[PDB]
Amino acid sequence: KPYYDVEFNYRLDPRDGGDEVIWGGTVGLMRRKYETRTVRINNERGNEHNFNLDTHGFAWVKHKTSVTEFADYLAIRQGPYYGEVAEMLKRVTGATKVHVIGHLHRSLNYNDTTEEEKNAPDMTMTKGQTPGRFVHVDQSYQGAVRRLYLDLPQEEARRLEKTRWAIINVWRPVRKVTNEPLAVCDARSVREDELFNTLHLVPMRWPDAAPQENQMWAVAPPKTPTQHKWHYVSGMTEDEALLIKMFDSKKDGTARRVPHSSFPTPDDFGEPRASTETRCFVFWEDQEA
Ligand SMILES: [Cu+2]
Repeated sequence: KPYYDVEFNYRLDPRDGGDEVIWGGTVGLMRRKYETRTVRINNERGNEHNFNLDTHGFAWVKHKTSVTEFADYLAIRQGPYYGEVAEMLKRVTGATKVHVIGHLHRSLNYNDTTEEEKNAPDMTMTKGQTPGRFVHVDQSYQGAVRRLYLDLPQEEARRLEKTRWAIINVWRPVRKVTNEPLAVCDARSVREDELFNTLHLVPMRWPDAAPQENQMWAVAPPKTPTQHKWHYVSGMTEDEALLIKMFDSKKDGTARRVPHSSFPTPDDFGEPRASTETRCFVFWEDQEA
């Protein structure tokens, strides 16, 4: 199939009853009201090579992992996965340094979890993670700088900030994707004025810790199905990776931030999609910030 036309969840402005906060990981977020717009998502299977991190802000690569068990967070963190991703991402970006910080495992079906969690209070967390079915970038420009100075030692962050740096997510499915694929939006098809600084809060270890804080970009709805240039690749497997630029310090033409969203298709079948996304800092220490 060459494309789908599907409903996407975009920003509801507070003056029309929109919330200020994304309560990431919670049952409530699945009941959040949005500005829904139908958008066209173009299938790029057979045409991956025409997308790259500099122009569009994303790239599909051939890359195998020796890891098949993503359920144990600590086991992922202590194994070879992070080093695998770092070596690959260093080679694709021509970077001088790559720091792999963390990952998120996704394995819950959105529809099934909606049905399962009907009696769950809003701020209760799901038993694992749903697909990210809303249009966002993981870090704002401010969010990107917060993440640098919290995930790196302060002295390194001060130094590396002086040279070009980016945040890139590496998205890999556990097995062939036959439901709820991930869509990525051409960085150039969204304008600065459509981007809105939005608190993302995750109530981990409530009540012993304050929710984990991030500053993401929410996105204003388009006026047309094709104004935002949406893209996915069908049947993506564990032998493939999607690199998504959340942030780049470069202020020339270079793609700086990619709105992404999961979406259901009418052809969805099989076991719930599962994926991991690993958040990486990329450094070119031989380049102006
Ligand atoms: Cu995301």
